[PDB]
Amino acid sequence: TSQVRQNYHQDSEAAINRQINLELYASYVYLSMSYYFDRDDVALKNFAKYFLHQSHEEREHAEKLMKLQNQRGGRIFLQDIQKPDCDDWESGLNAMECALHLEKNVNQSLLELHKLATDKNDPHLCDFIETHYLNEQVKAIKELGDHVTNLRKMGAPESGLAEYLFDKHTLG
Amino acid sequence: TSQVRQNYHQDSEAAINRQINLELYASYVYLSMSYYFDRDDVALKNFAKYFLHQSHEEREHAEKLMKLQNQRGGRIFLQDIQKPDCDDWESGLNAMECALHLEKNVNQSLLELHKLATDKNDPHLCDFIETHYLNEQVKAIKELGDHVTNLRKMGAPESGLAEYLFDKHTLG
Amino acid sequence: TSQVRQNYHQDSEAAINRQINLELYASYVYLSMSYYFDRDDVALKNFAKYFLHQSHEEREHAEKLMKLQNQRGGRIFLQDIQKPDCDDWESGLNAMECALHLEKNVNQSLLELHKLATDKNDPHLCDFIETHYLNEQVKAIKELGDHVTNLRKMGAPESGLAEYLFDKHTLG
Amino acid sequence: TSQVRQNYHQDSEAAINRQINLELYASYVYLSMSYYFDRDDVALKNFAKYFLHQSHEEREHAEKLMKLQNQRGGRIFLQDIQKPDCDDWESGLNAMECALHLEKNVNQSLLELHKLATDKNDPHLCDFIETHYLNEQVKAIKELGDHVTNLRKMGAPESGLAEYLFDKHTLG
Amino acid sequence: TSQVRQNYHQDSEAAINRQINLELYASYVYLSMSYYFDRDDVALKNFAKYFLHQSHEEREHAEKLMKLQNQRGGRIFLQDIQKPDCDDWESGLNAMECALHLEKNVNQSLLELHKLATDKNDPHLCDFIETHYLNEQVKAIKELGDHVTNLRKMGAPESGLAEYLFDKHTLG
Amino acid sequence: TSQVRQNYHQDSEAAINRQINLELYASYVYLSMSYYFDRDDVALKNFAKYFLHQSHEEREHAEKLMKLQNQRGGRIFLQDIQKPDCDDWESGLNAMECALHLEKNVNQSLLELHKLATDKNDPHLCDFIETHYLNEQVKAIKELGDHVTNLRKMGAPESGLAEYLFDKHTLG
Ligand SMILES: [Ca+2]
Ligand SMILES: [Ca+2]
Ligand SMILES: [Ca+2]
Ligand SMILES: [Ca+2]
Ligand SMILES: [Ca+2]
Ligand SMILES: [Ca+2]
Ligand SMILES: [Ca+2]
Ligand SMILES: [Ca+2]
Ligand SMILES: [Fe+3]
Ligand SMILES: [Fe+3]
Ligand SMILES: [Fe+3]
Ligand SMILES: [Fe+3]
Ligand SMILES: [Fe+3]
Ligand SMILES: [Fe+3]
Ligand SMILES: [Fe+3]
Ligand SMILES: [Fe+3]
Ligand SMILES: [Fe+3]
Ligand SMILES: [Fe+3]
Ligand SMILES: [Fe+3]
Ligand SMILES: [Fe+3]
Ligand SMILES: [Fe+3]
Ligand SMILES: [Fe+3]
Ligand SMILES: [Fe+3]
Ligand SMILES: [Fe+3]
Ligand SMILES: [Fe+3]
Ligand SMILES: [Fe+3]
Repeated sequence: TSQVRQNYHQDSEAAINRQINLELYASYVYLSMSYYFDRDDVALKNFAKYFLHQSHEEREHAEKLMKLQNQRGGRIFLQDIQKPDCDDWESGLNAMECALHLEKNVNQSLLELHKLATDKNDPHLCDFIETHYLNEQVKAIKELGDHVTNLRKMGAPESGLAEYLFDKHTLG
Repeated sequence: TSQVRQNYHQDSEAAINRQINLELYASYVYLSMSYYFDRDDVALKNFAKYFLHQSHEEREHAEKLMKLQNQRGGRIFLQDIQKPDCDDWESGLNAMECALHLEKNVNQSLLELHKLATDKNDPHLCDFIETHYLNEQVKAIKELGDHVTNLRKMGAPESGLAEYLFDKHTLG
Repeated sequence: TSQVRQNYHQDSEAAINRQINLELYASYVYLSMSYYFDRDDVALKNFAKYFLHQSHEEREHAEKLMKLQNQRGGRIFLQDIQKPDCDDWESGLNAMECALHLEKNVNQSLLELHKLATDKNDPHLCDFIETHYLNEQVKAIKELGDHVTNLRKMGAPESGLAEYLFDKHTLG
Repeated sequence: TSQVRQNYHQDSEAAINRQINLELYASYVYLSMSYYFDRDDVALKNFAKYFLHQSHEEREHAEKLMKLQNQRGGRIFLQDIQKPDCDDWESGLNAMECALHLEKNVNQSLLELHKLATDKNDPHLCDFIETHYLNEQVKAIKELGDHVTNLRKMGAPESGLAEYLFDKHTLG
Repeated sequence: TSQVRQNYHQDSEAAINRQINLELYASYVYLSMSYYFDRDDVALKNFAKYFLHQSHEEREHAEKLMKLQNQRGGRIFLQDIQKPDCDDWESGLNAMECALHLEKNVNQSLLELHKLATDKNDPHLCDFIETHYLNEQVKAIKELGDHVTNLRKMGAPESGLAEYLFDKHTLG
Repeated sequence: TSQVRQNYHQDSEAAINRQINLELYASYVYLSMSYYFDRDDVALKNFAKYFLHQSHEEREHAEKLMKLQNQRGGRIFLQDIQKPDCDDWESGLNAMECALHLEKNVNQSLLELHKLATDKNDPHLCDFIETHYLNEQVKAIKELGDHVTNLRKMGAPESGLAEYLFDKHTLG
């Protein structure tokens, strides 16, 4: 047992390790989406930048969980990072809809992590989740909802003009 | 024979002279396209700037081949610069499609030049082509593909609104 | 077939996709090594920074291959990123030795990629590999060899004083 | 007929198109002369710069005529650019003498263009020629005459010392 | 065998060691030429500076090959540096002609080195030669040809006025 | 006989020529030592810098003797530069000990040169040696003695920790 470990339940340590893999997976999903929009037959360069930025942020989220695991005296155990669900993401609106779905799934896992930390009376882990993850997830979900709404209202995905102008005026 | 000539095959010298004429021709094609978009009944001023810039670049490419010919001790032999295929380039999308076609033909000629230099064991000429021409061609072709894709998706060429907005937001 | 594809063999496209996964894996290995040295019972903070930097570089290498795949008109196909071989990397010297081994394996795969591009007469892909990958690999391998040599000569891994001072004076 | 066309005779439009080709040809002649002096067995680097600058200026003159053609509502029709008369220009003095001859021929064509515009009562085209072309031609011819005179008086072309010092002290 | 050595043939290692000695020899030749022009009965101070600069560059070329030898895990083996062919270099034109001859011999050895690296499928060594040596040699040979041409045309070596003015206006 | 020669004995001229070769040899020895410490299995980067700097200084010393030879109206006669005694210099302490030995041998030759100039009543050559060489040699020998002393006292060469820390704290 680690000389620094205090009030850190084995279930919490394992759930943090599962959260680490989920953030790496989400980073990988966003990376896949980014270079889809870099294709010569898709060619939405700000969609590609937007998702690449989201990819780097998710990987930063994963590294902060790895730091937290070591701060509390747990041990990081890494798993395979699963390849994303699709190779072809269809359209800008479809990608935005899949990102919304992904962020709500990450949010669900974070809420279950908070429930477990509360059940194990770990207020430091509760505050860690609240300070660095919960409002970031709410903000991301609201922003992705806004984007989906505007794209639908503009006439995406049938209107290629809509996705072109959204890429210019909202993501540029 | 020139006091500087070394490991420079007569076939290479002749192929460089053919490449010089092809770059001048491509410069001329882009010049023709540029002032088509300067017509009062076409009036896409950023299409005109885009192709004028491409015209000057191609002529710079030709001058660097002329410098290389003299660097290796060959002798420049110039030919007529053929007038371009069309006087009327139809639309922004059609011009972009003809430029893509032209750049792939220039790229094909450069690859045959690289094959010949490899067959004649001229590593200096091989590296010259690779450093200054091959990735520039790949970048140009990818960018022209992107442009063609966006214009088609926007509804060009029937939509004059699409070509107007592309001129503003991508080429401006 | 992509409007930009030219002189890009199907075998090359597939090998680039394999190289993309290998660089992501190496990024993951370095990430694992980094947070090993962040453990409270290891506590070599510059070893941790060194490997975290290597992790980010490898992921940049992967993204440049993804950009190249799209530049040539191939299609990125992603695979699972395998979890690294070890969870516990033993010591600073052992980690450096595993990194040396990993970089030589990445280098071997890059050389086989160059052989294939030469066999398919793809000079653009040959120069891409040479310009961005081959000398970077040689430099990394030489630097990791230097580090392994100094650590061994200092008396690592039995001397914890050696790894402490190496962390301060070479990696700090 | 173009919505902007006014007081622009069909003969003027055709003569402008002929002037456009003559300026492109003169640009090509100067380009050929420039890289002659870049040869390792000629090696007069300021002669080469002088003629390269003249080459770029002539091409700017051609582009301003293309702009004028569109400003008046005519239609540009391009022709082949004929390869220059010589491949080998003999000496610095001989090149200067051929440039003088070429500029006087361009000047003659411009004066016939002015006569035609006067005969067709096109004062805008008359002033265009006078403002941008006539005094530029007179200045170029006077400067080329000066150069020919100094080179002859110095003992060119038999004196290679004369052409060396002229390149240094007048063109450098 | 070195822990860093990979894909580095014994023949390549030996040829690099021969190239190292050839660059040191050329550095020595240029050093000898430099101080010839520093003699009170020769007294061409810019000829002396020009060749001293070339001497330092060649020694930098030798040191970069020594660095490359260690980067690839070969072992440097040094040989005597032979004294140059002449003690008395006759005239500025004669020295320039001997330098041209020397640079073409160095270039020949570099091309044979590139052939060997290609025959041993060492793309890293091929690119090393191309990036740092081949175009530098072509540039040096072209510049020395230019100098020889101007000196001959000026009337060197019988005209001591020509070598005086070349020293002032080209090398000063 | 040179128009500038005055009070310059033939024996002095010959001894200066021998001193020129000895300084070039010492420059070569230091160059060899430098890249020994650049080896991946030695890897003392400040030892390598220290000896490379000493290499450049010795070559500057040789060039100042060549300038002096011409200043006095003697004639430089160059000899082969002998390859250094060892290819493998064993350790940092062994290299420092060989450098000390080499500098004392160079110093001995300089003192014999001063004796000869005194015997030939050449006060200008006596002062040249004293101003530029004698105290530089004494300083170099004292500094190399200091280094040898510290390395021995630290436990070099058996202690690889000592050579590592000396490289960091004294030569870095
Ligand atoms: Ca799967
Ligand atoms: Ca025709
Ligand atoms: Ca596994
Ligand atoms: Ca290359
Ligand atoms: Ca003809
Ligand atoms: Ca007027
Ligand atoms: Ca000899
Ligand atoms: Ca010997
Ligand atoms: Fe997240
Ligand atoms: Fe899987
Ligand atoms: Fe998020
Ligand atoms: Fe081009
Ligand atoms: Fe024709
Ligand atoms: Fe191009
Ligand atoms: Fe990598
Ligand atoms: Fe697995
Ligand atoms: Fe690497
Ligand atoms: Fe003109
Ligand atoms: Fe013709
Ligand atoms: Fe003019
Ligand atoms: Fe060299
Ligand atoms: Fe000898
Ligand atoms: Fe050189
Ligand atoms: Fe010395
Ligand atoms: Fe010997
Ligand atoms: Fe010294």
